[PDB]
Amino acid sequence: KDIVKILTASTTVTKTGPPPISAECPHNMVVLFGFVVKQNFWDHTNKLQSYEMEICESGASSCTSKQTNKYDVSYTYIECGPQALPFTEQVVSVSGTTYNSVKCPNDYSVLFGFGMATSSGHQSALYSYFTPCRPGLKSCSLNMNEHDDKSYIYLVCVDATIWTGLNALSMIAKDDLHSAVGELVVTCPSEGTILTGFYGETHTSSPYTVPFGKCAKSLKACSVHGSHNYRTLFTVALCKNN
Repeated sequence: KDIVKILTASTTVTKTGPPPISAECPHNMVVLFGFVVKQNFWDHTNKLQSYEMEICESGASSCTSKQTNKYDVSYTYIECGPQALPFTEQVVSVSGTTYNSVKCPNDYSVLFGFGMATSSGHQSALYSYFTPCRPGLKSCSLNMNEHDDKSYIYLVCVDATIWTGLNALSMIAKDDLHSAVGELVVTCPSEGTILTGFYGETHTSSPYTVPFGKCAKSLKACSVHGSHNYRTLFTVALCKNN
């Protein structure tokens, strides 16, 4: 079964906002995969206090977010297609030391995958950057710089003996740190076109005014648009090599 074929007729869905955010899915469509990112801001300095990251369950008409923990905004992304996928499992590993690395369960292979890094506390709150994981490999390494807090590697693992040609895919992730005082574009290698991805902005002070979205499919780049404690623009996507 060609995962390209079904990732083009799948339907990305993104949602940003404070509590409550559960991004939902179209008629009889189901969450193949996805993830949720929560930001938590001190009740006084209003600076950042922490990141959190969770998985959307397989076969659900909603990203069930799953809180009694305060959290002040959540960026949510789900790929939502017709059916749940067989032999496919999602993963988050988090770390604090230099390395952060993840193996795939039942010896699977990365289909989708990326690391985010942060540095919520020194005093440079959004050190938050982004890295790609390679389709095909069983791992995903990611060394973090120092005075980083935590690294969040999230990957969708497929059983590489039924999902074919993962070696034909590639993950792109560009980011750029905008100041606190003008655009961001990233394009596929090997003249590739997008399968699925997301584009957004994050802050270390957030007033609640919204900014987040999804990449367009069978196209060749992904684009954002800028809307101390400064804030970052990012783009993650996955490409097939044509």
